[PDB]
This record gives sequence, structure tokens and C-alpha cells, in this order.
Amino acid sequence: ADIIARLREDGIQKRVIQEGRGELPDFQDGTKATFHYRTLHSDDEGTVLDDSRARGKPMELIIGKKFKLPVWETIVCTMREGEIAQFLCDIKHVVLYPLVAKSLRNIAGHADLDALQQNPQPLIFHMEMLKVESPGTYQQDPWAMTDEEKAKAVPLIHQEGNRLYREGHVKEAAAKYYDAIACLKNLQMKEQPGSPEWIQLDQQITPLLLNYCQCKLVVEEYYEVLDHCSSILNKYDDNVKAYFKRGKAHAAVWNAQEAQADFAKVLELDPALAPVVSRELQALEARIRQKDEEDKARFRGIFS
Amino acid sequence: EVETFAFQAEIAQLMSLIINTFYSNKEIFLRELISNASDALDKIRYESLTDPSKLDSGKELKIDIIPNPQERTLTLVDTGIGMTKADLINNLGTIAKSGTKAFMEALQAGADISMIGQFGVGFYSAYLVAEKVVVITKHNDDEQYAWESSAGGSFTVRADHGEPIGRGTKVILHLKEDQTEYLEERRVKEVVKKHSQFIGYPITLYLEKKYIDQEELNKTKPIWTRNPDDITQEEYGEFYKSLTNDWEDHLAVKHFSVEGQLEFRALLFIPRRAPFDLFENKKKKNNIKLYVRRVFIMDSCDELIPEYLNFIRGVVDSEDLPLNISREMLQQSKILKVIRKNIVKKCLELFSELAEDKENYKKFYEAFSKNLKLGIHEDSTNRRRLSELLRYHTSQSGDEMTSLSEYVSRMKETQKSIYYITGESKEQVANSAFVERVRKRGFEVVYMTEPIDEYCVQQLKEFDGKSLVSVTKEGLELPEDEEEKKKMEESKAKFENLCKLMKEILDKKVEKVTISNRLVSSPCCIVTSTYGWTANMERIMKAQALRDNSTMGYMMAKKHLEINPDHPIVETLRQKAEADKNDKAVKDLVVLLFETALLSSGFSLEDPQTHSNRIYRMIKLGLGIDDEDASRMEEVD
Amino acid sequence: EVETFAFQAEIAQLMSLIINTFYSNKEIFLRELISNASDALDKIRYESLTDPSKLDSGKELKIDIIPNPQERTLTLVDTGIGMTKADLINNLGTIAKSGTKAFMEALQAGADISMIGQFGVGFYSAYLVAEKVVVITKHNDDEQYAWESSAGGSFTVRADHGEPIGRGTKVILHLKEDQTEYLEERRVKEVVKKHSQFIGYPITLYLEKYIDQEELNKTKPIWTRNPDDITQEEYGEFYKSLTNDWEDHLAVKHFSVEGQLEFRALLFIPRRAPFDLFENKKKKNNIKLYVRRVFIMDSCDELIPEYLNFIRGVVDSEDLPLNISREMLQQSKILKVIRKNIVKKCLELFSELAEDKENYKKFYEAFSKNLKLGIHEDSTNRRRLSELLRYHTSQSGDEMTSLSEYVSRMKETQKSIYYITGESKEQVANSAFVERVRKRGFEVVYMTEPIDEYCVQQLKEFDGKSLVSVTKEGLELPEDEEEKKKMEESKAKFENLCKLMKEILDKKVEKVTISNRLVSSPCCIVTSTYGWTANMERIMKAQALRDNSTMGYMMAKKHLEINPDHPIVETLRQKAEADKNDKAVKDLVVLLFETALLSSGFSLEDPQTHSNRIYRMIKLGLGI
Amino acid sequence: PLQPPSILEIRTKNFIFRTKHKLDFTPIGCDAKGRIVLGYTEAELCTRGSGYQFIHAADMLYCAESHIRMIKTGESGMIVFRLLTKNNRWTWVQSNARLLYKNGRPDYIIVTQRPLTDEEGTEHLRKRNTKLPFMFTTGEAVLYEATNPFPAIMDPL
Ligand SMILES: Nc1ncnc2c1ncn2[C@@H]1O[C@H](COP(=O)(O)OP(=O)(O)O)[C@@H](O)[C@H]1O
Ligand SMILES: Nc1ncnc2c1ncn2[C@@H]1O[C@H](COP(=O)(O)OP(=O)(O)O)[C@@H](O)[C@H]1O
Ligand SMILES: O=C1Nc2ccccc2/C1=C1/Nc2ccccc2C1=O
Ligand code: MOO
Ligand code: MOO
Ligand SMILES: [Mg+2]
Ligand SMILES: [Mg+2]
Repeated sequence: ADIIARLREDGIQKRVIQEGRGELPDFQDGTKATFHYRTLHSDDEGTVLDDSRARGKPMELIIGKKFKLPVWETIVCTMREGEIAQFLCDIKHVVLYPLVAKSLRNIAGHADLDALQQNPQPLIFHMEMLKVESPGTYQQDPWAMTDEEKAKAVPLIHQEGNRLYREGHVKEAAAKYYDAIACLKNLQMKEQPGSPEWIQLDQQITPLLLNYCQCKLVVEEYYEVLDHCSSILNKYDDNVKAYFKRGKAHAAVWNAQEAQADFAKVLELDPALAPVVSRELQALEARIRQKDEEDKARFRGIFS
Repeated sequence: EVETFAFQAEIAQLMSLIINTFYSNKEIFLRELISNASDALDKIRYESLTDPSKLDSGKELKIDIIPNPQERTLTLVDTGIGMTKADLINNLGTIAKSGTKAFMEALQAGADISMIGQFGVGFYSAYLVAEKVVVITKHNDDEQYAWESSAGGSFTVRADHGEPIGRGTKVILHLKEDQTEYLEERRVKEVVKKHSQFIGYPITLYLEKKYIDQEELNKTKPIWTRNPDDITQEEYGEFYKSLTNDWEDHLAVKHFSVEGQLEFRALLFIPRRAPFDLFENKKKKNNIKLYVRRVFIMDSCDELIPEYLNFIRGVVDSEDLPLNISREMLQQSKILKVIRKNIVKKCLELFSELAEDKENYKKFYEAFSKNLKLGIHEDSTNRRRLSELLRYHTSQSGDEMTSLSEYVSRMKETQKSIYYITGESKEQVANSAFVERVRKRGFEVVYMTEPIDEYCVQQLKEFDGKSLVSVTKEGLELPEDEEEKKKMEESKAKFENLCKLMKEILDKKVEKVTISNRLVSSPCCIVTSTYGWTANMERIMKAQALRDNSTMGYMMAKKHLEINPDHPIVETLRQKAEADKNDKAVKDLVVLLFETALLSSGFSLEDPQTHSNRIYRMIKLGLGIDDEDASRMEEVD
Repeated sequence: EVETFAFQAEIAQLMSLIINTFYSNKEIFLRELISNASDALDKIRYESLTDPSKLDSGKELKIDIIPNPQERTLTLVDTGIGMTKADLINNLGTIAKSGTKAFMEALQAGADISMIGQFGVGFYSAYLVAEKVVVITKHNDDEQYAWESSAGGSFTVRADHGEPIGRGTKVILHLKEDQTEYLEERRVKEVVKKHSQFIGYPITLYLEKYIDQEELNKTKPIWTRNPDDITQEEYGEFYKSLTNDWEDHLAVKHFSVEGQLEFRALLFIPRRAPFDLFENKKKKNNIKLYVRRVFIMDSCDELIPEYLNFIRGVVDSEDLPLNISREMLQQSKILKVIRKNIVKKCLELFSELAEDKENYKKFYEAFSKNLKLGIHEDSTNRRRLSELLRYHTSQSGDEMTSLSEYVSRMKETQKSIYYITGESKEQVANSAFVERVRKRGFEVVYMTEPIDEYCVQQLKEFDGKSLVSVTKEGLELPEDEEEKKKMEESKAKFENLCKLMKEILDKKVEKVTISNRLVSSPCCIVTSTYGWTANMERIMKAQALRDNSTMGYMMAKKHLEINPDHPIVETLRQKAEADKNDKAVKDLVVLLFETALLSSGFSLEDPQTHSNRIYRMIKLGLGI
Repeated sequence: PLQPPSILEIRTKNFIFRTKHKLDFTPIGCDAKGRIVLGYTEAELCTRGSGYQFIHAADMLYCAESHIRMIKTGESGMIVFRLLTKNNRWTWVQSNARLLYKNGRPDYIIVTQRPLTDEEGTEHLRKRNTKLPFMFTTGEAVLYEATNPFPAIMDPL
């Protein structure tokens, strides 16, 4: 109805600079807004403690799930698209400021934003809004989605990861597979273990985790693959692909004794393709023989 | 109507109770009879003080024991005051009536006499071994009488004519057919030594060896009744040798007394060497004994002194302690706690004052440092005082052992901690890699090279306000400068990749790989977390027979691997890891270095044969001894 | 003439003796009073057996305890037989006069009654805590009287006209100022639990919280019943009530003895070992001794050996002679006989449990340490205890076997049992000592506890066959004539190399010889027949309280054994024959000795020398 | 002369005790030392909740993860966390829970634990892993929402 008259009575005092274009967004419970921040002390010393548009790092913020600090939400409520304004706030709104910017810039021992910890005061906030989209249009990021919708979202993530992998890109496929795996695992906490639903959820993560291990092995990160493969084999102990990947990693990191055993387990569990396992064994033997010859040359009489 | 009555007794049942249920050992009958004789001699001697005519019937006060296997009788003759007919009837014939108590009560207050006997039932312990008892008495104011009975509800008194007893009493026991063990020399000697050792009059024994041989059996005297100032060290040595049968004399002695509501006198000796079976727990310890009026009551039983002070030999004598009916126990057992407190305090004072004489404290420490350290591990009240009696080798000291006080007085200004290392031997610790930097910087390190030192330092947290810091634990801090801090930070930043790789290779053997701050010439070392067993403590605890192997996981510490940035091997490893992180040689070198550090840091390998095989492989090398579905399998699902 | 008098007694001093020097604990007055009440209840129950009309003043047989902090009094009410005026004057007013003994003697032979109390002095323990004692009584064929005294040498009896009581006695103690702790709930509950837990009649405490009444002795003494009439469920309930354990028992032995010495015993085995089994600071109260269901003393190491400390149970007797305080036995030599019987029956129980497999596996996992301690300590039962031992073996895989199974599986050419002691199973299994012994097909027992090292000191032979360590010098094996010819040829071939090695390692070993137990490793260190092994040395060095100043004289001497068929040894022999003073052979011999030392269970005096050797080799390998 | 091997020992005491728990970690039966460590009686332990009431709020996720691992493999490794006493205090404990099977199915849980001091507990907490591998990435979850319904293990029954 009338929010401008509401802000003043709430304690804050704000002044508009350039009116934005378009109508006022609904800003219901759950909404994504993109905008820039540039915060500077009001009168104590006048300097700038944190800035985004000064260097060009947008500060994304979805409106109203919990967002401990309620000042930012109320501030962006009365701003439309392309509206630039500056203003200050009372100490009460921003008393707990250090619990916001401690990492929002580092994740991407502060001496500026820690100044408030020893002497609070009102602080100026220079805002600039660019875009504001209600839920439904923008691709919701995985952490903000609801369980019932993330359940149906996982397959699209799986397919996007596969499509990226086949094209010839890995790091991005790894990121997509990681997001899908985390999304599935968070759901399992919603369900009791051992029950049919927990095992049902577990059934659809092993393929994704196998793809993740495949990509990790391709990017030459072997030690990581071993942990995930061991986690899979401990519960199942009947995965041919899991044993194959674990043995390949063991061979890659010179763990011949275990690589051979895992390859033998694959052979006894999947006798179909002997040529591939034998080829891997031969390659491992050739590499080991080469290194043995080099070491024999290296020592060659150190005593006398 | 309200009637009024007086209590009564059943004499037959009372006698049965006295004979059967009062005394557990049948040997204390001799103690009771000797106590009675001593009381009689005290009475006659005191009476003769103000009337020397009372000794006209003999001037010597003594006690004699005369076995007679032919008649199967035992005689105990004394030349004491003796009993009149009326006294005989009133004292021997009445249960719970004591002539000694009445004599003491009628005595003028403020006189020197301390007589055993206050209950009036001791004489009837003689029927523990005797089927019939005959008493022949003779007083200075009466004729000689004979008192006879079998504890069968009545006794007879008659005038006795025969060999005249000049003055005193004679008790003849007709031993039972199964109690003839008390007619032999060994048994009587042992009983008298155990119970009546310090009676104030000679106790002669007469035996057939023919002729009548004699032995005093109580030659030694209770020197603890004399003033401590009057006694010379030679007399103390003689008493100690007589008490402990030691061919050499004591090392130190303490002679104190306590006055007040509870009073006693004590004599504490420190032996010159540790007995060969000091700590064995199947010994029934009797190091300190308790006496009441020079009569043995009970052994220590770890009630009069803590277990870690069990090497002290001594005596505790009191005048007024409430005893049980069988005088081998105390009523109000809580008095033993007060006695123990006093004894412990005085023992600590003795140790503290003996520390000034360095030469003798050297011997005492070499003998009983184990006991001192065990006391530190056990005693919480006296921990601070005990900590000041410890002596250790240090890096700065030579072949001598120094105290912690000297260490504190010799510290640097910046130093805030006491540095120590525990190991298996002095040679092992002195040459370890944990102490290179500490010793190079000029700090002092305390060497503790015995298993008991682990238990000792578990409870010793700080001395004189300064904490104790182990050089084998993670988190060692030394005083530093700004340039050193900058160098450490730069080194740490330069070696992050190598640390990550080394942690990856040692997947589960270590908990962390860091940059060392205590190494000089070694490449690496292994230290343990702040909380949990050190390598030495873990080694000692895993070798204990009576240890619960299920609890090991709760008490062990995590291993941290630390590497030296200023060593050629480490620099070579860093360069190789930068060149190619999956190199085989790097992996083999990392594993070999970890195993060598594990062996040198005090740990034991899970399988030593793996290390042996690696070494053998190196030796042999030195000597020169010797389809289309494929693409489908590993693409997607 | 010959006179003749009668023994007299002086009453005042006698009362002082009874009140001041008989009992060392003031809490036993409750025990004495409850014992008296129980005897009275037994008397009335027995009397009503033939004349049911006797129980016309009441049918319930119970005991009551009623604190009264306001008046500072404690009251013990019972519904027993009571006593008349004549009894009040005689029984309660005469010292050393027992009415219970007279009642028991009046009975005919084989009576179904066993009453506590035969001395006639227990009632006066009430004056340990009380200033004045009032006794209200009421017999069937008599009025109701009040007895009063203050231990002042006289007592009064008057006909009471207060609130009537149908039958029985009511003792009122006017507590002293300093003895008011006995009016509290916790103290009374604790005392009753400690002393009169198993009295045969309900004991109820009345408290203000409306006067709530609470029964104190809920559990019955099941040991009086017959063993075969008791189910395991009630056995377990009794065990849980006794030991306070939230779990059930594993096994139970319930037996009896007859003759001059008669007692009944219940013995239980816990399912799990307490975490403070060997904790020194604990009282030996695992087994309690009772006489006529009244607690006497705890085990105190005289009722059972120290290696059976995990046994929980009860020993009850009817005719043990006690002392006046009833806190110990006269002629304490009976405890030896009782202990002998208990040990025999515990061993019998273990043997019976051995028949079951899973239960015995649980029991062994819990108390094998105690069994081995018993083997080390006890010599009479060593043979019986040796058949309860279970060990891992080279041929048993993951399970554990017994020595008899080992002997039944022996080969006709095998005269001895072979074992090895070490730090862990992995270390011993992959040891260099067991290479050939396992290759030939023989069987080796694995021992991996320090208590095992203690144990083998006493277990010299089993079933007539001796035990042999594979870590000691002169290991004997069956052989063929060709093997001996080859051994002699090898010795002749390697004499010179052995001589040179013994020269190089002066005063580090006492011999260098040719091994007969190595297959794949080049060398190993063994100890002489006399002295400690490496494992025993490791265990002894770690004893904090042991005097190790003279340990050098008990340490065994170490012999180095060489493998004739190893490439390294052959190359060493060739190098030595070529040039015996070379540095290569010296360094190689030193390195081999140190590595064998490390792998054989010993510890180097200075590990830093070995570490520096390895570091030098690494540096040379890296080219630095 | 010289002495033969004996079994002289120092006999160190410890404060490790066992407890019996239901599938939902409801304490049903405790060792004697446990009563001293956690002020309670026989009845209160049963009629106080379901175990998760005892866990300190900060430690809830750690304990839930350990419970998941215990169910998956039958026993959780050592874990250090806080427990709720009758006096509302908190005591650090080092616990290791084990799952028992009666017939191919879980029956109850036996926990062996050791009380810790505040210093050792704080030390263990500091080093505690801040995150688990497949977390939700730095999506500012603890900033924007910071509200999760917690694992279904904790939901009563
Ligand atoms: N040898 C003796 N000479 C003189 N009087 C004796 C002798 N033996 C016993 N009596 C007297 O007989 C009494 C027996 O008492 P006893 O049972 O010994 O208890 P207590 O020693 O406390 O008196 C003593 O009071 C003592 O006066
Ligand atoms: N509560 C009671 N009811 C009936 N008779 C009692 C009671 N208490 C004591 N008496 C009688 O008074 C006597 C006192 O003896 P006591 O001190 O109990 O020794 P004891 O128990 O060995 O007889 C007993 O013999 C008993 O017959
Ligand atoms: O170890 C405990 N001891 C206790 C004593 C009382 C109540 C709970 C617990 C313990 C729990 N260990 C746990 C492990 C995982 C999840 C939950 C839990 C617990 O509640
Ligand atoms: O001589 Mo007594 O009867 O023990 O006081
Ligand atoms: O009730 Mo008694 O007088 O201890 O046998
Ligand atoms: Mg006497
Ligand atoms: Mg009685």
C-alpha cells in the first residue's frame, strides 16, 4: 500500500536519487533480486568498508526465506528495476553486521567490517538494482529449491552433465554431477535408513557417483576416486564398474598388489571381457618393469 | 505398680563366652600372663619407693618361664606384689573385676606408672590351652595360698605348704593333650618376641640342654621412651639393627611425639638400601607396628602409612587408645587416619631435611626414587612437596642429577616452560631428533629415562608456576624473532603441495603433515597429539600383562608427521613433486622415510618384515643381484 | 581345710565392657534388633504349626521401622511371639542368658527351624546409639508390659496401658544427640541392605513424604531351594538384583557340601568383564559369606584365589563358629577348606561350559587373561587349566583351537608343539622364524599377549609333549639323511664367511652359524637356550616397579643365523673370498645385522645410527 | 639373588563405562559409573526421552552422521560430543556405539564411552571436520535459509 511512509516510522531514513523503470515487483515469500552494493561509513570516518560495483562483483540476494539480517530485505523492498538510492540505517538494524560480510567476499580477519564490533554506529548503504525476477522464470539454484521439486530436477542435471561430458568438457560435467549427487544425498536425510525409500534413493545415486568417479579419473585425480569407489564397494560388493575403476586408480598410483586383486575380482564377477582386463594388466606390468630397470640403473653399486 | 530390678549374669555362659568367642589366636594367653606379671612388678616397685622395707623378701624384679614336657605343664613365676586371700577371691574369682584399675584409681594423681589391664577378663584366656590352672601366691601381709580351678563354675582356695615363694605369684598351666606345641623352645621364643618384646623387666626362660640353661629373650629396650636429645646415633643404630636384623645401620631417623586429645610417640627409620622384595604384594606388610603401653597391637596394613612409604621401618607407641576386648584392634578406627596424617607429614619433613646433606641424599635417592615417583603418581595432597625431592639428568648437567629448582633458577628470561623428553635410555634421548633445535638455541632439556617417569609426569603439570612441556608432542613453542617468523611463514607457504601429497600417500597412517620447528639435521620426525599417550607411554602400556586391550583405542594419540624444510632430501622431494606428482620414486621415498621416522621416534611397526623387505630390495639392487564394448564400459552408465 | 567358692561377676563393669569394647561399629544395633525380631517371628511361626489358634492376635508376620525426627526416636515393631513378665525379667534382664538357645534345645531332633542368636548379649548393642531403651511387649497368654532402662545398673517393669498391640514386641530407642544420622532414609536403607538383606520376613520403613510405607528386602534367598527346581529366569533375576548389572548372567553353579563342614554356594559368571577387574583400589567383595542368611564378611582374598576375582556369588553356612562381634570367624582355618571346594567347583563349571561353543567363546574372550594368570600362579590346577586355553594357529585360519586339537592333528614325526610369541598376530604370522616350519607343513601356535609370555614359563609340556619356541637357538626338526648331508656341506662352505662376520660384529653376537629355519629372508637373530627371549625382554624392560639394575645378567645372548640359499649371502661369500678387507662387505654386514635385529623383536640401542645409514643410502640413490 | 619374572603392575584406574540403548538411542540400563558421570537414576533414563534429547544442539549433526554410519556398518568409530545431565550441565564424552543382531536384524545398541574434560573436549571440537564431502556447495545456505529439517533419524520413532 504505502511502504515509503512505513520505512521512516520503522527508524530508517532514506532518499531516492534516480527513479527506476517499470512497476513495483511483488516481492513475495521467495524471490530472486540482483543488485549492487557499496557500503561506506556515514559520519565516523566517511570511508568505504566494502564495495561491489567499484570493481564489478554482483551481490545476488533472494528475498525472504530466512536471511538472518532483515535490513537488506526491507531495503530492497522499496526499490524497483533500475532504481538507484543511498541511505543509512540505525545501529539496531545492523548490530550483527559482522555475521554477514565475514565471508560473502572472502568466499569467492577483516579489519574494516570488524570496526563495528568495537564501536557500532549508523552506516550508509548505496544500492543499485538491475533485475528482479519472481520464482518460475530464472533457473532456481539447487540449494534454494524445495525437496519435492529437486526430486524431479535431478534427472535434468544428470542429462546435462552427460551431454557436457560427451562433448569434450569435464570440469563442468564434474560440477553438474557433484550438484546432482549432493541434491540426492540431502534428500536421503529426509528418510529413515534401511527403509525401502532410503535404498530406492541410494539406487539412483550410484550411477551418478560412478560418472563422477569416471570424470575424476579422467582429470588424473586418482586418490579421490579411491575413497568413493571404496564407499560404493563396501555397501554393494557386486559392482563391476566400481571394481574396475578402483583397480584402474590403484594401477595409476602404483598400487599393483591391490590393482591386480581388483582386476581378478572383476574377472571372476564379469568373465565376459577378459581382453580388456588382460590389456590393463599388461600395461601395468610394462610400466612396473620400466621403473624397475630405471631403479636398477640408479643404484648400480652404491656400497663399493 | 512400677517394680525395679538389678541386672544379673549367667556365670556358666559368661565363662563359655570368654573362653570361646573373645580371642581368635590361642597364643595370646602368654601375652596376657606376661602383662599380668608386669603389672604386679610395677605395683611392688612403686610401693617400695616410699617404703624400702617392702623388698625384704627379695630385691630383684623379674619374670621366668619354665616348660616341663615330663608333667606337660608351663610355669610363669614372677616376684611381684602378690595376692592376699581376700584379693585372690575378689580378683581372680570375679569376672570383669580388675585390681589394677582400682590400684590406679586410688593412686595419687601425678605419678609415673602406666599399667596394662583395665577389663578384668584377661586371666581367663589361659583356659584356651590349659585344662587346669594352679596359682600360688604370697603377699607381704599374708601367708601363701593356692588357687585352683578348671573354669567349671567353681574354684578352691587352700593354704599351701611347700617350696616357699619369697614374694609374688606362680601360675602353673596343665596344657591340653593337643596344646603341647607350647612346651618347645622355638614356639615360646617366637610368641614372646612377637607380643612381649618390650616388657620393662627381664623375661628369662629355663630349658633342659645336662643343666638348666637361661635366656633373657628381651635384651633390647624401648629407646623411644627417652628424650630424643639424650640419644646418640650409635644407640639408634643398635635399636634399628635389633628391630630389623640388618647387618648395617639406618640412614636416617626421626623421633617425634604428638600431644593433645590424641597423644603418641613415633620412631621412623630409613633403611640404607631397598629390600629385594619391596613392592611384592603378597607380603602382608608389617613395616610399622603399633604399641599401647609397650605391648604390640597390630601391624601397619597400609592403615598407618601410605603404600608408597612402605620402605620405612618404625614404631608407634601410645598411652591411651581405646582397645577392643581382644587387644589386637582399635575401637574408633578413624583415629588411624589422624595418625597416618601426622606420620606422613613428619616423613616429608625428614626427607626435606635430609636433602641438605647432599652426599647421603644421593644414596637415599638412588634407593627410593621409585617410591617418591609412585607417591607423586598417587598422592594429591603432598604432590607439591614431593615434586621438590626429584632429581634428573639434564642436557646441560654432566654426570650429576639436578633438581627442578636449579633448572628454574637457571632458565632464560624469555623461557616460560620446562622442557623434558621421555625415552628408553639416556643415550637414546640425548641423540634424538626432537632436541636438536632446543639444544642448539641453548635451552635445557630434562632427561627422564625410566618407565615410572611416565606415570610421574602424567600428574606433574607445572612446577613453581611453570608448565612442563614435552618435546615429542605436537605444538611445541619456542621464543622467536620477527625474521624467524617470516622465514617460517615463507617455508610453510612454499611446501604446501608437498605436504598435501605426503598426506595423500600416507592415507591413514598419519593425521597431519606439517613443517617442523624443532629439527636441524634430520629430515623428519613423528610427534603425538596433545591429548593421548606418547610413543614411550604407548610402548609401556602395551607391554603390561594386566591391561584391558579393549580400551587402547580410547587412550592412544594421533601421529603428526613433521618435515625439515632445510634438508637436501626434502628439497629434492619438493622439486620432484613439482615436476610430476605421480612419480613412483616419490611414493617409495615417502613410504621409506615414514617407516624410518616411525622406527626412530619410539613407535613399533605393524609389520617389521615390510621394512626389512624394502631394505633387502635396495641391497640387492645395489649389488646388481637381479574390443568395441571397451568404449562402452567406461563412458556412461 | 580346703574352701570352695563359686565364680561371681561384677555387673556394672560387665555392662561397660559389653557397651564399649565389644563392637567396633555402631551400625550393627539395627542388625541385632532385626535378628531378634526374625527369631521371634520364627518362634511364633513354628508354634502355630501344631496349634493354628496361636495366630489369633494376627496372621501377618512382618517387621517395621519407624523414624521420628521430632521426638528423636527409632522404633522397631515386629509381630512375633512376644515375651511375658518372667521372660522380660530373665531373658532381657540377664547378661549372657539366651532364650533362643533354650527354645532350640527344647525342640526335638530334626526340627525345621534355624534361629540366629546364642550368646545373650546382642540386645545391649542398642545402647551404642541410644540413651534409653523402652521395650513394649505382649505375649499370647499374658498382659502387656513395658520394660525400661538406661544401662545404669537397674531396669523397671510396669504394666502398660497404652495403645494395644495384638502380639509381639515394640522396641523404642531414644537416640543420642550425636547419633541422629540413623533417623534418615538413606542411612537406614543402606544399613538394612548391607546387613539384613536376606531376612525371611518383610521389612518395611515408615516415612513422612501421609505416611508412605516401603518394603526393603524384596529379593528372596533362592540358594535355599533345590538346584533343579529353579529356572534360569529367576536365577537371572536374582543375579541382577545381587550384582546390580543391567545384563543377565552367562553361567551359574549351585552346589552344596555335607559333613562336619556344611555350606551352600551360588556362583555366577558375568557376561562381560568389568572395566575395573584388576583395579587395585577395590575391596574383595565379589563373594559374600553368610551364616543363617545374615552377612558376616566379604571375600578378602581368603575365600577364593586372586585369579578368580571375576566370580560373583554367595556362600551360606549354618554352623560356622563366630566371634562375639559376629563380624569374623573363630578358627579362621575353615576358610582354606571352603576355598578349596570353591576352586574345584569353579573349574568344574568351566569344564562344563567348554562343551558349548558360542558361550565358551564369549567366556574366553572375556576372561582368558584370568585363566592364564591362574596358570601362572596356581600349580595344583595347572593341568586342568591348560585344557581351557585356546590359541590362534597357522592352520586354524580365523577361529581359535585348543591344545588337544593341535595334538590330535600332529604328524607321527612330530615330537613337540611349536609356538611363537610376539607383539601382534600379524607380526608373528609373517615372521622369518616360521617360514620353513610352515613350509614343511607343521603347525605353529600364535601367542600375542604379555600374559602369554608369563604363561609359557610354567607350561613346559602338555599331554606329555613339550613346547618349543621357534625363536630360540637349536630348533630341532625331523629330517632326511640327504638334508643332513646338505647341511654339513653348507657349513663347510660357509665356515670362512661366518668367521669373518663374527670378527666384524665383535661383542654384538656370540655366534654366527647356518640357519635351518629360514627360506626367503637372509638372516635372523635367535637367543640362547638360557635367558629371556626378545619378547620377554621387551615385557621386562617395561615394568615400572621392577629393579632392572642387574637385568644384564638375566638377558639372553643373541646368535646370528645366515641363510645359505639366499642370493645376498652367496654374493657376500664371494666378496669376502675375493677381498676380505673391502668396505662393501663391512657396511653390508652391519646393515644386515641391524635389519635382522629390528625384524627379530629387539630394539637398537641407538636408532639414529640406523636412520643415518638409511638416509645416506637414500641420498646416494637420489644422486645428491 | 636375581628375581624371576613376576607380575608387579601399577594398576591404573579408568572411568570407562558401558550403557544399553534401544534402536533410537533410548538409555535402558546403565553401568554404575555412568550414574555418577550423568546424574540420573534407573527410572529417569528410560522416562526422559529418546537419547537425541541429551545431545547438545551444536553436536546434533555430528551424532546423526555417526548414527547413519553405525547403521550402515554396525558400529560408529570414536566420536566426541556433549551430553545433557540432570542438572542441565554438559560433559564431553568419547563414545563408540555398536549394533547387536539377534536374528539378521538389529536388537539394541551397546555404547562404551569415557568422560572427558572441557579442555580435551574443546580441543577435539576445534579439529572436528567443518563439512562433509557432498555438501550443498557454498550456496549461502546458512545465510539465506539456514533452516534444514534435520535427518529423519532424529524424528521420534
Ligand atoms: N601375677 C600377679 N600378681 C598380682 N596380681 C595378679 C597377678 N595376676 C593377676 N593378678 C590380679 O588378678 C586380676 C586379674 O585380672 P585380669 O583378668 O588380668 O585383667 P586385668 O589385667 O585388667 O586386671 C588383676 O586385676 C590382678 O590384680
Ligand atoms: N523382639 C523380640 N521378641 C521376643 N523376644 C525377644 C526379642 N528381642 C529379644 N528377645 C529375647 O531376649 C533375649 C535377649 O538376648 P539377645 O541379646 O537377643 O541374645 P540372643 O539373640 O543370642 O538370645 C533373647 O534370648 C530373646 O529370647
Ligand atoms: O554415546 C551416547 N551415550 C549416551 C547416553 C545417553 C543418551 C545418549 C547417548 C549417546 C549417543 N550416541 C549417539 C550416536 C549417534 C546418535 C545419537 C547418539 C546418542 O544419543
Ligand atoms: O588384662 Mo585384661 O583382662 O586384657 O584388661
Ligand atoms: O543375638 Mo547375640 O547375643 O549377638 O547371639
Ligand atoms: Mg591382665
Ligand atoms: Mg540377638
